Amino acid sequence: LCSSDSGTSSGLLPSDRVLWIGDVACQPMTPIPEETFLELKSFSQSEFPDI
Amino acid sequence: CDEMVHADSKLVSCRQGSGNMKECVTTGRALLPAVNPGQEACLHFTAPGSPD
Repeated sequence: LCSSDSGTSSGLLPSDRVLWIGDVACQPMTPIPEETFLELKSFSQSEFPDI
Repeated sequence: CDEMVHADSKLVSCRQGSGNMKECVTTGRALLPAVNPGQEACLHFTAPGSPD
């Protein structure tokens, strides 16, 4: 639920409204064949028996 | 191969992603005897279904 308030009328905010979850790195990439993708999917299943 | 040991497929968990050909994911441990040099040893995989 979002809450009305005039205390934010000024647009000045040091990332107060901008808070980002996670620590992610990104870059240009070159893909892999579809079967290589299928290998990772199955192997992830085995490693987490509970999930 | 002259010496051959089959797996222990009692670990069974196969998801029927496709009906024509099945899929399965399994693990385990195995104990196969050492083969003579210059020859290859085998390892057989089994599924509850017959054909494949």
